[PDB]
Amino acid sequence: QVQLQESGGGLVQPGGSLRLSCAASGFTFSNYKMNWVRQAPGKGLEWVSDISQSGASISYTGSVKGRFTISRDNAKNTLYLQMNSLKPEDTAVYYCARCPAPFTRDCFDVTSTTYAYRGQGTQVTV
Amino acid sequence: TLSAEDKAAVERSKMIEKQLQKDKQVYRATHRLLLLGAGESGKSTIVKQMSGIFETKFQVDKVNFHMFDVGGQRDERRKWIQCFNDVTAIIFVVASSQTNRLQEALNLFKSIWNNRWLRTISVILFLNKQDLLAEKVLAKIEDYFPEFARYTTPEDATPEPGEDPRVTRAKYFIRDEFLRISTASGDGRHYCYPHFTCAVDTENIRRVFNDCRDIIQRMHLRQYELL
Amino acid sequence: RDPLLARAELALLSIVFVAVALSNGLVLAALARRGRRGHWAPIHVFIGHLCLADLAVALFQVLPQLAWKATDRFRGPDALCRAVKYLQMVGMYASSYMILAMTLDRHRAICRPMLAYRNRPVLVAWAFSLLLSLPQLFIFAQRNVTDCWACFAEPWGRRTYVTWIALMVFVAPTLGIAACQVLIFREIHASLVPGPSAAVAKTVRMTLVIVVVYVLCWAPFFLVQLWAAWDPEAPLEGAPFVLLMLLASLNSCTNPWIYASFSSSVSSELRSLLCC
Amino acid sequence: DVQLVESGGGLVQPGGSRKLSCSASGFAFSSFGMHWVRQAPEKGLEWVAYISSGSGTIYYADTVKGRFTISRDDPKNTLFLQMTSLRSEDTAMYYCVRSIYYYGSSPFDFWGQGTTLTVSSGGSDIVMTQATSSVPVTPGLSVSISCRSSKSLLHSNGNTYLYWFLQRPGQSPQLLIYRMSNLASGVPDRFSGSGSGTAFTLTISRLEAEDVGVYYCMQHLEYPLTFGAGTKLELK
Amino acid sequence: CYFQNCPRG
Amino acid sequence: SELDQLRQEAEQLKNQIRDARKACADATLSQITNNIDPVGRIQMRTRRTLRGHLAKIYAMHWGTDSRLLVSASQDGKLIIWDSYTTNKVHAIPLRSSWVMTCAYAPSGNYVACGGLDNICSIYNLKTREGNVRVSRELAGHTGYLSCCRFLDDNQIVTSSGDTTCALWDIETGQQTTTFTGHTGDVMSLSLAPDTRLFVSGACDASAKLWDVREGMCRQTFTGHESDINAICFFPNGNAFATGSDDATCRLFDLRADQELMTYSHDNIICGITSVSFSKSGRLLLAGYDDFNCNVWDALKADRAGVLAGHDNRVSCLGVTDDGMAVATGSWDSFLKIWN
Amino acid sequence: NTASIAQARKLVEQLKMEANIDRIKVSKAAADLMAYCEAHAKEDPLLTPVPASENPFREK
Repeated sequence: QVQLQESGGGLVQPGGSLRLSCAASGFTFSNYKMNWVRQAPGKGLEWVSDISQSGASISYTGSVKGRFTISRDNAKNTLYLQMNSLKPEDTAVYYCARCPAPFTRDCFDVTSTTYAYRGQGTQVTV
Repeated sequence: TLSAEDKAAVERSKMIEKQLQKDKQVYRATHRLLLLGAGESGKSTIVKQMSGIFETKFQVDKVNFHMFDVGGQRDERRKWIQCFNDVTAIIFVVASSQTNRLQEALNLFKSIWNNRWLRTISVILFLNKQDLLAEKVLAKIEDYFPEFARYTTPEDATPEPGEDPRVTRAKYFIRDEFLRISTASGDGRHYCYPHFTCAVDTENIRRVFNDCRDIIQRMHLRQYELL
Repeated sequence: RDPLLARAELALLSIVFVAVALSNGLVLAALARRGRRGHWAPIHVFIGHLCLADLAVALFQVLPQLAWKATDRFRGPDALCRAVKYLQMVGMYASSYMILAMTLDRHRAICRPMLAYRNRPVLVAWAFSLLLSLPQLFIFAQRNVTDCWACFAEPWGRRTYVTWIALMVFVAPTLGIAACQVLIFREIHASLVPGPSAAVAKTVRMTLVIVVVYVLCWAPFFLVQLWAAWDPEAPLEGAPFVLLMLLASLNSCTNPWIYASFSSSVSSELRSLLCC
Repeated sequence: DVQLVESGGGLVQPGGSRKLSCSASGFAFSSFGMHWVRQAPEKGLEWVAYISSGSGTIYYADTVKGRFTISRDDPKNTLFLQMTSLRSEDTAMYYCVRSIYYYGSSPFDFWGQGTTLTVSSGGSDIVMTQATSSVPVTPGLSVSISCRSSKSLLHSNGNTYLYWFLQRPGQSPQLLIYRMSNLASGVPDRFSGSGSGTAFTLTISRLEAEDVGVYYCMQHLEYPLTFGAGTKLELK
Repeated sequence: CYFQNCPRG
Repeated sequence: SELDQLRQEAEQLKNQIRDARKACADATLSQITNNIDPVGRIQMRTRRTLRGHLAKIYAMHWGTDSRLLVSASQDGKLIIWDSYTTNKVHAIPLRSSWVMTCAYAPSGNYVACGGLDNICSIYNLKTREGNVRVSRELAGHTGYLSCCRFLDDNQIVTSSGDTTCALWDIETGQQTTTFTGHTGDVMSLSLAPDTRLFVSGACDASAKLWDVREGMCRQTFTGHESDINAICFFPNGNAFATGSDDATCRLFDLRADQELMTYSHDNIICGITSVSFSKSGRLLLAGYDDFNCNVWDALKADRAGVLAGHDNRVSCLGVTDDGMAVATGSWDSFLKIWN
Repeated sequence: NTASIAQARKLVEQLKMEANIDRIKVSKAAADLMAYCEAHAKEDPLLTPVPASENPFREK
């Protein structure tokens, strides 16, 4: 059973720092490409970052480039997001989304309204 | 050998094959195009200037084109997009201006470019709403794109009279943004043809025809083994 | 009547016959294997048709000459003279016109890609070969012992028919091939520089090989044919000319190798059957 | 509804000529083969000619070979029969029959109404034998009809090519059984076909007044197609 | 010798 | 805040269901079948090749007589073949060329097809006019049709891309029952031998068991890691096999309500597009994206053969009712019949 | 949130309904499958190839 559990996050003063964790289970972690997705209040789902199977290729959206670092640890099946130097417009609910298919270096429907393989979300307020 | 009824059945089969040949002659002589874009693209204007599926037909120089617009499905594309693996080209329309609409368009383009079943389809790119971009910028993309500040207008850029350098810099910045991921894994297998269009534009069809002509040479150069 | 010269020329005819037959047979077999295992590209249709016409050239041209020069005379009826002469001219036409049809197809596919979207040429070429060979029947008059020896119609029959044949099967096809090839090269060069917003080497090495091989293969035969007929007091009825008057189908053994080597699908299919 | 109407008959002198036309309306005419079958004044059926779909195959009987010509004109849905050098043996009423052939089809399913043609007085074929000619019967019980062939009709592929027809008094023949065991569409299930090789049997159960007429057996193994003499049922 | 009398050498 | 307590109820229910499933399992299927003899090498070779389609082929279905089959292709045609003689019996043009499925009625009188137009069309094959006409068009789905199966001449079950399955009444053209509960695109379904139940596989890596009468979901099966593209019952109707995009096939059970065996190999990294059993259920056939079709020993998970004869991906396959042959469709527009 | 709580409730009674069935032992089901596979072994043309005499696809 594909099941993603997300931890961390909360209320932090502007300019602070946070660290997010997403424990994965029920699938071979190292074969898939993982993403991070957030959803601000009164707004649609938007894409934040991603990382390849090993960690060689990393991409970022423009508005957070230089302040967010994404990393994965294949040993214990965990995905990380180190958010520091926050801003008021960063408050949203954050999800970790797995790309639908293994051994594939693109993935389609991660930022969809009802996607099967993304987590439940954690709330971040600033 | 055979009975009489068997001979009649074979005759019926041959008649059916004749009809199938007559249909194949028509099928091979038309070009199928998949029209695709974001919600606010403005593809209605583009299609006007030229249920489950909306179809449009046109011809130029007595060459027939089919253009399909799939807009009766959900927002998940990874399953029904595989049907269009044999179209000649994919027409991609983006609204070049709330949430970051440009980034989702870029992500969709990246996903289309690298799909295992669409790794051979060329893409025709239309950057629409240049008037919107001009009026908006002459008065926020640098926030949505920090790397925009350290950008220089290309030397081979062809500006249009009465157009501010700010606007053309933004235009070619977006075009380079698309071309960067266009050429990252091209391998000569397929290419991308970018264009600039506006709300008032009547010759987009000619551009599509020329790009399809180019695509048809590279497949015949590779079909007849010259390249 | 020289027995040694007859033996040597019989050996030469047998060698060329076996070579062309085996080459075309193996190439056609590989083509059939490729075709039955999927779709056959339009290049395959034309290379197979060229191989078939070449095999027809072999069977209907080299064999009758082989038997005639073996017997040293013809023992058959007079009509057979006309039919054999006709059936050994038709192949001489068909091979060259298959080559021309292939080149025209390539030029159409490259320089006008949409014109194919807005088997006739091969059938038209076979037809032109059959129609062009018709004057042969009138020319081969009654045998007066050997088959239609010393046969003619008019004083200019042995000075204008030969040159017209030389033109129509040697000069026009090579000019057409050269023109189409240089047009293809020019269109590739024009389209290469702009890019989307290499093959030139293969095109050049194809044009050079094709043109030089065609000219080299066709040159000595028609040269001696002109010297023997256009020039009176023909210089040699001796051993040198006996071999050269009988190598008309020299290129019949060289073009299938060329069009299998330049192509990659057919070359791979043939090399797959190398170890079998 | 399916409707085959035909005309062109009348009176004619020996050695003359005449054309017969069959007008088809109500079905896809171009997908059907077409047959001509004629009815002697007080005899059984007889096969005459056949033209396939697309006019790619034509057959004739020996009696009329060389004198009769059959043709069809698909665009206006009409079938033609051209007759030359009429004799006294051609006085008959001619039928227009449709037929379609594919795996599982039912040939010889619809028949025309017939046109009367009257002419003023001046070896390896399969023989189908219906020994009995008349059977007196009352409604209620079961009846059996026997037909026999000179040659075995069982083909190698497993099909047996034998057909049964019924002709009520004053009407056209109607298909009953095709290939020894298959009931035609819109036919009561109290009929049944059986047999093996060269002996054949058709059975009627719970006979009523509606089953009074003449029954013919036909073979479709080889051309020409040959009928039987026909067996009549009399109502007590 | 295919279109003219072959020199009978 | 009731979301949290409902969420806790859901997770504790999942925990107790997992506990029951683990309690019900002690011995693996392979451990039990460790003693039966293998099936040896299975060498099957092409016997017929049906040419005539113009573009790729999505669907294929056998008749109940094991002789006639129907195939659908993206050019807009629907051809019915005679497999014994490679004769084309019918050729049906379609209004929309984006067809994704086809079915052939058990009685033999109708065929059905559908696709991106969200419409399931029923065609009549035994008209008195001699041609093939459209009898009914079924509308009401809001996504592409992915599969359809007949129950009789009057009832049909369809699965669409709107995450729902529906039961239709062909006479009145109305949905009598709607099945809901999936969260992704429903990609395929299979009917039980007794036609009382059926299973569906969706794009949420889960399979569900439905009851036709009450429109209720009996069991939910998990274990896959990606989208499910194919499904088929075991012959006796107490098990089924699924093929997914994680390059694995799996065998489930209806009475033990869990996984039984996995059919995977290390050098296989492409998805599965179709599965099917043999008449006795000893052999499991699967079509892959690497252009091959593996044959698996269903009771031992050992591969037993390969059917390598296609040029593009294999999109559909099926086994006759008498088990005499297997047919495979492909994206190169050819069908092959193996035996 | 009304839609969210509604679907959560529906999932809740769905798990109520699914978690009340009776499951049989796995070894029993494995034995049943094995018995069915061995019982119908003879009537499987693909498992045991038939002689070419009665093979409908024998001509080519």
